[PDB]
Amino acid sequence: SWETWEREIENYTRQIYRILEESQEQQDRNERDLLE
Amino acid sequence: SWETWEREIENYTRQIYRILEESQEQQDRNERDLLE
Amino acid sequence: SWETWEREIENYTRQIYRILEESQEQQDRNERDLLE
Amino acid sequence: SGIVQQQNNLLRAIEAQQHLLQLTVWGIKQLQARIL
Amino acid sequence: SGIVQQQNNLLRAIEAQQHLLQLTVWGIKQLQARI
Amino acid sequence: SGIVQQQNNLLRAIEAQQHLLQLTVWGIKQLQARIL
Repeated sequence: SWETWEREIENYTRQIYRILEESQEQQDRNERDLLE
Repeated sequence: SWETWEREIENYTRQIYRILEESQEQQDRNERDLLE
Repeated sequence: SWETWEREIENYTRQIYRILEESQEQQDRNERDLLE
Repeated sequence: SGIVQQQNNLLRAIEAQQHLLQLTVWGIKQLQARIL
Repeated sequence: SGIVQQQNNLLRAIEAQQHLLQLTVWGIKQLQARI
Repeated sequence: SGIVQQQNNLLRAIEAQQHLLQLTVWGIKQLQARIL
């Protein structure tokens, strides 16, 4: 029950953080490219 | 009131799954438009 | 800790509602600009 | 149209997820009152 | 392309958040049932 | 510009929602520790 729950919570949390970092880097690139 | 809560959870879950499906379809269309 | 949790829920909820409001204003502007 | 339409799709998804999040906060507050 | 790639990023974030949200719902129902 | 600015707003909303999700997980873990 809860052991698996805590594992899944940590797995998706780690994924989200990775995706948020990648998205912030893409945001930064898109905003820079705006001025080209 | 938990029964009502379950019903509102079900309803919004269905709404977001529909929105995610439309979003995936649109993402595919936008990527293919750019490639093609 | 629970009194602090309740205040942090409130703080982030308020922020999200302001960002969602600004995002909707931007959606509206972007759609109008597309048309012109 | 496709990029701006995808912005609207993602905005609606976040809005629906915010409704779901308010529902989970209500549910936790209901348990909190009883359990402590 | 940069905008579309960013949309793909945000869509995947929202999808992963939805899985997390359904895990929190499962957790609350488990505790509701106990109480 | 209006599209890139809009993506920054959607990114901010998702990030704030992630904060809220971690707060809801902390609350469920607290309640679970008190019950089981």
